[PDB]
Amino acid sequence: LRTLWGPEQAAGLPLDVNVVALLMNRTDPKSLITHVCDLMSGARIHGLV
Amino acid sequence: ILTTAASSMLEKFSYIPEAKASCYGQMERPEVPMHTLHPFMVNVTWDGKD
Amino acid sequence: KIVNIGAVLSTRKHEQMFREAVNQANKRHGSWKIQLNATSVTHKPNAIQMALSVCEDLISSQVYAILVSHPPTPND
Repeated sequence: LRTLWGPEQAAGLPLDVNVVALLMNRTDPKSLITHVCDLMSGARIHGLV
Repeated sequence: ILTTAASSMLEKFSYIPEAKASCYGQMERPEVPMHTLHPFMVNVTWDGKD
Repeated sequence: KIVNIGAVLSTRKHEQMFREAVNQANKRHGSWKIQLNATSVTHKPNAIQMALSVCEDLISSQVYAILVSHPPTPND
């Protein structure tokens, strides 16, 4: 909903910006490998928050 | 901030250097021929806040 | 007790040299129940990866320390 409100807010983006978000609690590099490499396999995600 | 960096991309380029594919291969090189956001993250202003 | 100690080389003959030096270490001034098992990894062909053996194979085997060479070309 925050992404939808930012999209309807301003600067209306000829680039189709699409965001994939998750909640964790780990300081863990295998979690980094799984999440990062599986999202790099999926459509080559360009932004990071 | 990212979308003003991407708008400055669409100013100074019309294309985007895509992200990598896999963690398990190195195909050609790491030649950033399309010049990622470090000059494009220089100038970002939003809503009266720089 | 069991201390796993890693080694990053390009070869495996010197990994066997590490293994025989671990035998020496069990012999020399350090004794005796069981405290050492052998872990030794060569260089990887993908320099992105570099931690697959580390978490899946070394940290999963609880490696305390790793002895690392330059690279398989050692000059790039």
